[PDB]
Amino acid sequence: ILSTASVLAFERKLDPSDALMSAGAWAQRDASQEWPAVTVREKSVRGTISNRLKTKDRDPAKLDASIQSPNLQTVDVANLPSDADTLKVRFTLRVLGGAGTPSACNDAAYRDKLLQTVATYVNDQGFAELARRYAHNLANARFLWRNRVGAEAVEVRINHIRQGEVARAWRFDALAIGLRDFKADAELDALAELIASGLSGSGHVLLEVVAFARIGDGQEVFPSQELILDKGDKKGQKSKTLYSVRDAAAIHSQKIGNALRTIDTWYPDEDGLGPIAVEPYGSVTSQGKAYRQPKQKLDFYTLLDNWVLRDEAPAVEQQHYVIANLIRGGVFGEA
Amino acid sequence: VTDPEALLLLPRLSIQNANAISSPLTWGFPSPGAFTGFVHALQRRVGISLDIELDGVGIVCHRFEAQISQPAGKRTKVFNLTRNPLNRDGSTAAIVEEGRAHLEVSLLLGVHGDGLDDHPAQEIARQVQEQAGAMRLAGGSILPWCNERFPAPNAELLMLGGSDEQRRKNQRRLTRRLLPGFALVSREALLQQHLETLRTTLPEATTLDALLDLCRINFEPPWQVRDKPGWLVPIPAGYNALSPLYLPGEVRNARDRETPLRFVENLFGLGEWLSPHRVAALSDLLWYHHAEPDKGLYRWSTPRFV
RNA sequence: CUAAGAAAUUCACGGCGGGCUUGAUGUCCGCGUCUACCUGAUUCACUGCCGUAUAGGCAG
Repeated sequence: ILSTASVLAFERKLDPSDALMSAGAWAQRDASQEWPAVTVREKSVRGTISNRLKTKDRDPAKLDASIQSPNLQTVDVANLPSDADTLKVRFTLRVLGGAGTPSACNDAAYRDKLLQTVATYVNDQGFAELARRYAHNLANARFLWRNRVGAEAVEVRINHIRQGEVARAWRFDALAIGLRDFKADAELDALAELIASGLSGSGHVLLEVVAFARIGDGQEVFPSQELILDKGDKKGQKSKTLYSVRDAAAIHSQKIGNALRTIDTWYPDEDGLGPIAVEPYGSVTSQGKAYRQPKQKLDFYTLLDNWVLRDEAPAVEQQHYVIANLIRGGVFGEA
Repeated sequence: VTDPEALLLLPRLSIQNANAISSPLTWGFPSPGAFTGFVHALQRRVGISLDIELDGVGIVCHRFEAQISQPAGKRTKVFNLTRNPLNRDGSTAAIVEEGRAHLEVSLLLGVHGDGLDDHPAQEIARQVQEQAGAMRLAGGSILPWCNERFPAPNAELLMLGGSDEQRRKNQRRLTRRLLPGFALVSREALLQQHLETLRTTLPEATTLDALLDLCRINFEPPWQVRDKPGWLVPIPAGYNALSPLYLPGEVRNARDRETPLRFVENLFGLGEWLSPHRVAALSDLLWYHHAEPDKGLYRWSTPRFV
């Protein structure tokens, strides 16, 4: 009957490291191994109430009384030095093999059928499109996020590390490569071939990704913010806390992974957003809305179940979406 | 349970986000069960192909860093979390708190078999290194040291030296390699001795109170502090049986249907962090599995230490 | 076969108004630092000549 597995899990393929942030001057990007790190500092901010009022605080006397109480906060801030205009973001990326193999799965017939489905996908077209989109997300500085917004020029340098040295080196102009269009380029095709060979291999392929963004002299950079629950303590806390590994501002690994996963342009809604991160039930945290709802037949679980159990193979784009979810991983399976 | 013919020093491994939730009652460094399971996975993946056996692990913790913060006005600590993806209805999911930490460790793997004579030591050490370079140690990825000043090579040393002086020099140089760190050992005998001392101090005292007393900072009036022999962390010592051993197909929603499943619960023991110079041989730091499936007691420990 | 497997914290912010720290003061008596050494190991790979020569020889 080929019942679906009660416990299903997939290992996270294509896992990056923390994006270390460092600062320097442009046209010295080559000798950037000794660039000083960007440090997270402390500063005091005094604001004023600017949020919406609930029709009972709109009395002028209460508003003036609440303004007369100073609103003080302590925030973590990261800045470029007052003589450095370039932010260097460096992280390491492992492209693991055994991409379609589940990490944990109950039913052995479901094992054979799922591995047969992945084998059909890989010998039909393989990871050609998926690794193309991942290499595009590497080539443009999507992992900088807000650091990519107002940069004069962004250059991404990607090096293949085989044993201890650069086997093959890439250099891209991130602002020329779009954040929503996946064209074809020769160096991009070479990077896609390397990533696809890493996904189809039995070991791993190591890449280091170094992006230089010309933010501005002494401007304010944006490391990943840390999620800390207040938990109803009586003392006032610092409102903003930035992430750092060793006295050096950094971006979270899952933030970089979410940036790399932004390849899904096949969701049923219109591509006004463009690509979105590959997730089950197509959730977008910034938009607060989950595309690929299960009421439509385009969510990951129903597509996978139709593909592997009832042999209802979806469209090629939906097959790419399902295999991209397999790359992403996750804990699956009903009770 | 056995004497290794050689020691395999996995070099400084940068572990990114390790599970800082070691046990239901302890936090911080990951459980030794994670390291023993990682070594067993190394044996299951590459150890069989090399005709060797990888049993025993030495944990040194060259660097530790947990993603924690201390709220203002509180002396305790909280764990920094991650923003999970939204639900299918666009709302924030319920937060499940997990602790994630940064490690830098080097592992001493006990090697015994015929592949040591069948293959060169550098070759098997290397192949184990690039096998471990695509794995996980405590739920976190392993950073493989690309484009730094110089990577640390893997080094396998046979314990059967040509002489006692040569063996002693090799042990001291291997200790010098993993110097900025602290070896992790288990202190079950010390915990029992302290429990007997506590029982002579006052009766009906359980070993949980002895374990708590050996880790807390005690203040005594004339105001002094009761000194501790070492670092004396509380560590999970294994798993104890909580249910009769079920057949592989009895338990619904198991990991597989080929392995028996038994419900367990954590066993908490005593551990110590100490400098590697204070051990007679580096093979005394190796952590081994001790299952004994008849009575439960699915334990990991480091025997032959003292 | 690792309390296994999975994860975007994030948008915005004026901390400043002002101020006499001054009064007085003994550091101090005493003291054995000795003894004994190869800097030098080829430690000046130097000056000139024949030859276009960095190729290669020769002179004290």
